[PDB]
Amino acid sequence: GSDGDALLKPCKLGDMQCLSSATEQFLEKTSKGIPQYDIWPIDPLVVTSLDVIAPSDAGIVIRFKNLNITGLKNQQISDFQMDTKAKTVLLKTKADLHIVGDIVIELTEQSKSFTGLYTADTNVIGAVRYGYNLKNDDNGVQHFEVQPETFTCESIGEPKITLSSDLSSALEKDSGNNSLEPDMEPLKTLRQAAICKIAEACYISVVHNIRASAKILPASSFFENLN
Ligand SMILES: COC(=O)/C=C(\C)CC/C=C(\C)CC[C@H]1OC1(C)C
Repeated sequence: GSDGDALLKPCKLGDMQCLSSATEQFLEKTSKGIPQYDIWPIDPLVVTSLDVIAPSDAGIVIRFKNLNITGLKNQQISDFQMDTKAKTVLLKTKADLHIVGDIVIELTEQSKSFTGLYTADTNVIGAVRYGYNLKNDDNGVQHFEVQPETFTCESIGEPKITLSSDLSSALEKDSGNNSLEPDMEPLKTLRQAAICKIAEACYISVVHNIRASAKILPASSFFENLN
Protein backbone atom coordinates (compact mmCIF):
# COMPACT_ATOMS: atom_id res chain seq x y z
CA GLY A 1 0.00 0.00 0.00
CA SER A 2 1.66 3.17 -1.27
CA ASP A 3 -0.20 5.33 1.25
CA GLY A 4 1.59 6.44 4.41
CA ASP A 5 1.89 10.21 4.05
CA ALA A 6 -1.49 10.68 5.72
CA LEU A 7 -4.14 8.90 7.78
CA LEU A 8 -6.38 11.37 9.60
CA LYS A 9 -6.74 15.16 9.70
CA PRO A 10 -9.00 17.85 11.23
CA CYS A 11 -12.07 18.60 9.11
CA LYS A 12 -14.90 21.13 9.33
CA LEU A 13 -18.44 20.12 10.31
CA GLY A 14 -20.91 19.94 7.44
CA ASP A 15 -18.09 19.61 4.91
CA MET A 16 -19.03 16.40 3.11
CA GLN A 17 -15.86 16.95 1.09
CA CYS A 18 -13.50 16.96 4.07
CA LEU A 19 -15.27 14.41 6.27
CA SER A 20 -15.76 11.94 3.42
CA SER A 21 -12.18 12.42 2.22
CA ALA A 22 -11.05 11.59 5.76
CA THR A 23 -13.01 8.34 5.97
CA GLU A 24 -11.70 7.30 2.55
CA GLN A 25 -8.06 8.12 3.32
CA PHE A 26 -8.05 6.73 6.86
CA LEU A 27 -9.76 3.57 5.62
CA GLU A 28 -7.24 3.32 2.78
CA LYS A 29 -4.31 3.28 5.22
CA THR A 30 -5.95 0.89 7.68
CA SER A 31 -6.95 -1.21 4.67
CA LYS A 32 -3.70 -3.10 5.23
CA GLY A 33 -4.27 -3.36 8.97
CA ILE A 34 -1.49 -2.55 11.41
CA PRO A 35 -1.00 -4.06 14.90
CA GLN A 36 0.84 -0.86 15.84
CA TYR A 37 -2.46 1.01 16.04
CA ASP A 38 -4.75 -1.91 16.85
CA ILE A 39 -6.16 -1.62 13.34
CA TRP A 40 -7.24 -4.66 11.31
CA PRO A 41 -7.08 -4.94 7.50
CA ILE A 42 -10.21 -4.48 5.38
CA ASP A 43 -8.79 -4.38 1.85
CA PRO A 44 -8.17 -6.90 0.80
CA LEU A 45 -10.56 -8.38 3.37
CA VAL A 46 -10.48 -12.16 3.84
CA VAL A 47 -13.21 -13.98 5.75
CA THR A 48 -12.24 -17.30 7.35
CA SER A 49 -15.96 -18.10 7.21
CA LEU A 50 -19.39 -16.53 6.74
CA ASP A 51 -22.66 -18.34 7.42
CA VAL A 52 -26.03 -17.06 6.20
CA ILE A 53 -29.54 -18.49 6.49
CA ALA A 54 -32.11 -18.20 3.71
CA PRO A 55 -35.67 -17.18 4.68
CA SER A 56 -36.86 -18.56 1.34
CA ASP A 57 -37.54 -21.88 3.06
CA ALA A 58 -35.81 -21.40 6.41
CA GLY A 59 -33.84 -24.49 5.45
CA ILE A 60 -31.19 -23.29 3.02
CA VAL A 61 -27.93 -22.53 4.82
CA ILE A 62 -25.10 -20.97 2.82
CA ARG A 63 -21.70 -21.05 4.52
CA PHE A 64 -18.91 -19.17 2.74
CA LYS A 65 -15.22 -19.71 3.47
CA ASN A 66 -12.09 -17.63 2.84
CA LEU A 67 -14.10 -14.86 1.16
CA ASN A 68 -11.87 -12.28 -0.52
CA ILE A 69 -13.58 -8.89 -0.53
CA THR A 70 -11.76 -6.10 -2.36
CA GLY A 71 -12.90 -2.60 -3.27
CA LEU A 72 -14.05 -1.15 0.05
CA LYS A 73 -11.12 0.84 1.45
CA ASN A 74 -11.68 3.14 -1.52
CA GLN A 75 -15.43 3.46 -1.01
CA GLN A 76 -17.39 6.70 -1.37
CA ILE A 77 -19.71 8.26 1.21
CA SER A 78 -23.20 8.67 -0.26
CA ASP A 79 -24.78 10.54 2.66
CA PHE A 80 -24.01 11.61 6.22
CA GLN A 81 -25.93 13.29 9.04
CA MET A 82 -24.19 14.75 12.09
CA ASP A 83 -26.36 15.87 15.01
CA THR A 84 -24.76 17.38 18.11
CA LYS A 85 -28.08 17.91 19.89
CA ALA A 86 -28.50 14.13 19.84
CA LYS A 87 -24.84 13.17 19.46
CA THR A 88 -25.67 10.90 16.52
CA VAL A 89 -23.84 10.28 13.25
CA LEU A 90 -25.61 8.43 10.43
CA LEU A 91 -23.58 7.97 7.24
CA LYS A 92 -23.94 5.49 4.38
CA THR A 93 -21.13 4.21 2.16
CA LYS A 94 -21.26 2.89 -1.40
CA ALA A 95 -18.65 1.20 -3.60
CA ASP A 96 -18.04 -1.71 -5.97
CA LEU A 97 -17.35 -4.77 -3.82
CA HIS A 98 -15.67 -7.85 -5.28
CA ILE A 99 -16.10 -11.08 -3.32
CA VAL A 100 -14.04 -14.16 -4.15
CA GLY A 101 -13.86 -17.30 -2.03
CA ASP A 102 -15.50 -20.61 -1.17
CA ILE A 103 -19.21 -21.32 -0.76
CA VAL A 104 -21.06 -24.19 0.92
CA ILE A 105 -24.73 -24.81 0.14
CA GLU A 106 -26.27 -26.97 2.87
CA LEU A 107 -29.94 -27.74 2.19
CA THR A 108 -31.72 -28.55 5.46
CA GLU A 109 -35.02 -29.29 3.73
CA GLN A 110 -33.39 -31.29 0.93
CA SER A 111 -30.95 -32.88 3.38
CA LYS A 112 -27.92 -32.22 1.17
CA SER A 113 -24.72 -30.18 0.99
CA PHE A 114 -22.58 -28.60 -1.74
CA THR A 115 -19.18 -26.92 -2.00
CA GLY A 116 -17.64 -24.70 -4.66
CA LEU A 117 -16.33 -21.25 -5.54
CA TYR A 118 -18.28 -18.02 -5.07
CA THR A 119 -17.48 -14.84 -6.99
CA ALA A 120 -19.65 -11.73 -6.82
CA ASP A 121 -19.10 -8.15 -7.99
CA THR A 122 -21.47 -5.24 -7.38
CA ASN A 123 -21.97 -1.94 -5.55
CA VAL A 124 -22.91 -2.17 -1.87
CA ILE A 125 -24.77 0.80 -0.40
CA GLY A 126 -25.29 0.53 3.35
CA ALA A 127 -26.12 3.01 6.10
CA VAL A 128 -24.47 3.09 9.53
CA ARG A 129 -25.75 4.93 12.60
CA TYR A 130 -23.45 5.59 15.55
CA GLY A 131 -23.33 8.13 18.36
CA TYR A 132 -20.41 10.42 19.19
CA ASN A 133 -19.51 12.07 22.49
CA LEU A 134 -16.62 14.07 23.94
CA LYS A 135 -15.09 13.09 27.28
CA ASN A 136 -11.62 13.41 28.82
CA ASP A 137 -9.82 10.06 28.98
CA ASP A 138 -7.98 8.79 32.06
CA ASN A 139 -5.20 11.25 31.23
CA GLY A 140 -7.30 14.40 31.02
CA VAL A 141 -7.43 14.65 27.23
CA GLN A 142 -10.83 15.16 25.59
CA HIS A 143 -11.13 11.85 23.74
CA PHE A 144 -13.81 10.73 21.29
CA GLU A 145 -16.59 8.46 22.54
CA VAL A 146 -17.51 6.10 19.70
CA GLN A 147 -20.95 4.66 20.41
CA PRO A 148 -22.13 1.28 19.05
CA GLU A 149 -22.80 1.71 15.33
CA THR A 150 -25.80 0.08 13.67
CA PHE A 151 -25.81 -1.58 10.24
CA THR A 152 -28.68 -0.68 7.92
CA CYS A 153 -28.50 -2.11 4.40
CA GLU A 154 -30.02 0.05 1.66
CA SER A 155 -29.26 -1.21 -1.85
CA ILE A 156 -26.81 -3.32 -3.85
CA GLY A 157 -27.19 -1.83 -7.31
CA GLU A 158 -26.53 -4.57 -9.86
CA PRO A 159 -25.57 -7.79 -8.02
CA LYS A 160 -23.39 -9.79 -10.40
CA ILE A 161 -23.27 -13.37 -9.12
CA THR A 162 -20.67 -15.79 -10.48
CA LEU A 163 -20.41 -19.31 -9.08
CA SER A 164 -17.83 -21.90 -10.12
CA SER A 165 -18.61 -24.12 -13.11
CA ASP A 166 -19.07 -27.02 -10.69
CA LEU A 167 -21.15 -25.19 -8.08
CA SER A 168 -23.13 -23.01 -10.49
CA SER A 169 -23.90 -26.15 -12.50
CA ALA A 170 -24.82 -28.11 -9.38
CA LEU A 171 -27.33 -25.43 -8.40
CA GLU A 172 -28.96 -24.76 -11.77
CA LYS A 173 -29.20 -28.53 -12.20
CA ASP A 174 -30.50 -29.00 -8.66
CA SER A 175 -33.25 -26.40 -9.09
CA GLY A 176 -34.00 -26.91 -12.77
CA ASN A 177 -33.06 -23.46 -14.05
CA ASN A 178 -30.14 -24.62 -16.20
CA SER A 179 -28.83 -21.08 -15.81
CA LEU A 180 -28.96 -20.48 -12.06
CA GLU A 181 -31.38 -17.55 -11.82
CA PRO A 182 -30.35 -14.54 -9.69
CA ASP A 183 -33.74 -14.20 -7.99
CA MET A 184 -34.71 -17.88 -7.76
CA GLU A 185 -33.38 -18.64 -4.28
CA PRO A 186 -31.39 -19.46 -2.47
CA LEU A 187 -29.62 -17.30 -5.05
CA LYS A 188 -31.88 -14.47 -3.88
CA THR A 189 -29.95 -14.50 -0.61
CA LEU A 190 -26.60 -15.05 -2.32
CA ARG A 191 -27.03 -11.52 -3.67
CA GLN A 192 -28.93 -10.01 -0.74
CA ALA A 193 -27.96 -11.77 2.49
CA ALA A 194 -24.48 -12.47 1.12
CA ILE A 195 -23.66 -8.88 0.15
CA CYS A 196 -25.35 -7.46 3.25
CA LYS A 197 -23.70 -9.94 5.62
CA ILE A 198 -20.26 -9.30 4.13
CA ALA A 199 -20.72 -5.54 4.46
CA GLU A 200 -21.53 -5.99 8.15
CA ALA A 201 -18.48 -8.16 8.84
CA CYS A 202 -16.26 -5.47 7.31
CA TYR A 203 -18.13 -2.68 9.10
CA ILE A 204 -17.11 -4.24 12.42
CA SER A 205 -13.44 -4.11 11.45
CA VAL A 206 -13.44 -0.51 10.23
CA VAL A 207 -15.42 0.61 13.28
CA HIS A 208 -13.10 -1.13 15.73
CA ASN A 209 -10.14 0.54 14.02
CA ILE A 210 -11.54 4.03 14.55
CA ARG A 211 -12.44 3.13 18.13
CA ALA A 212 -8.89 2.17 19.11
CA SER A 213 -7.54 5.16 17.19
CA ALA A 214 -9.77 7.54 19.14
CA LYS A 215 -7.93 6.28 22.22
CA ILE A 216 -4.57 7.38 20.82
CA LEU A 217 -5.79 10.72 19.45
CA PRO A 218 -8.29 13.34 20.68
CA ALA A 219 -11.56 14.31 19.00
CA SER A 220 -10.11 17.49 17.48
CA SER A 221 -8.00 15.15 15.35
CA PHE A 222 -11.12 14.23 13.38
CA PHE A 223 -12.83 17.63 13.36
CA GLU A 224 -11.18 21.05 13.58
CA ASN A 225 -13.85 21.81 16.19
CA LEU A 226 -16.44 19.58 17.84
CA ASN A 227 -17.22 21.85 20.80
C1 LIG B 1 -17.89 5.55 8.51
O1 LIG B 1 -16.98 6.67 8.43
C2 LIG B 1 -16.63 7.31 9.62
O2 LIG B 1 -17.03 6.99 10.74
C3 LIG B 1 -15.68 8.46 9.34
C4 LIG B 1 -15.95 9.75 9.05
C5 LIG B 1 -17.36 10.31 8.95
C6 LIG B 1 -14.81 10.73 8.82
C7 LIG B 1 -13.78 10.73 9.98
C8 LIG B 1 -14.44 11.02 11.32
C9 LIG B 1 -14.71 10.14 12.31
C10 LIG B 1 -14.34 8.67 12.24
C11 LIG B 1 -15.37 10.63 13.60
C12 LIG B 1 -16.74 9.97 13.86
C13 LIG B 1 -17.00 9.72 15.36
O3 LIG B 1 -17.30 8.33 15.64
C14 LIG B 1 -16.10 8.89 16.24
C15 LIG B 1 -16.26 9.04 17.76
C16 LIG B 1 -14.83 8.20 15.73
